[PDB]
Amino acid sequence: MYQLHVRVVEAKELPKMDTFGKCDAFAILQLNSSRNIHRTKVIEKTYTPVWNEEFHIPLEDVTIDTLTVFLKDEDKGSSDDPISLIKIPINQFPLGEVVDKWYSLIPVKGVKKGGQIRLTIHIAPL
Repeated sequence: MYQLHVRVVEAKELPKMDTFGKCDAFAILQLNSSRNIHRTKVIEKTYTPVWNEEFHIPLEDVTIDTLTVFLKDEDKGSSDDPISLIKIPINQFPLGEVVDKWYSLIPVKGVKKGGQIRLTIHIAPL
């Protein structure tokens, strides 16, 4: 069994999600379609949030598992609007190696750009 170490470092080139603001972005990490998800804090009113938050996620299968990274906007009412997401195959990470990379997110319908998110990932024995 293995564990996924994911640092949600920062994002840039986010879309404007507020008429008079910028973006109030947070990230959500989901492995496969697991009920267990992980979430960053919101960074208010910025296009270049830095969270620098590390997460540990138990893995089921280092070859077929997927990490979905969602970017969402903290809106002012009862709900948060989706921004974008990317689905990252875990098989692209060689065991033990640290990979620090930017990822282009795919925007949802009606959002003009998805942004880029920087993640540092390594697979480690439990």
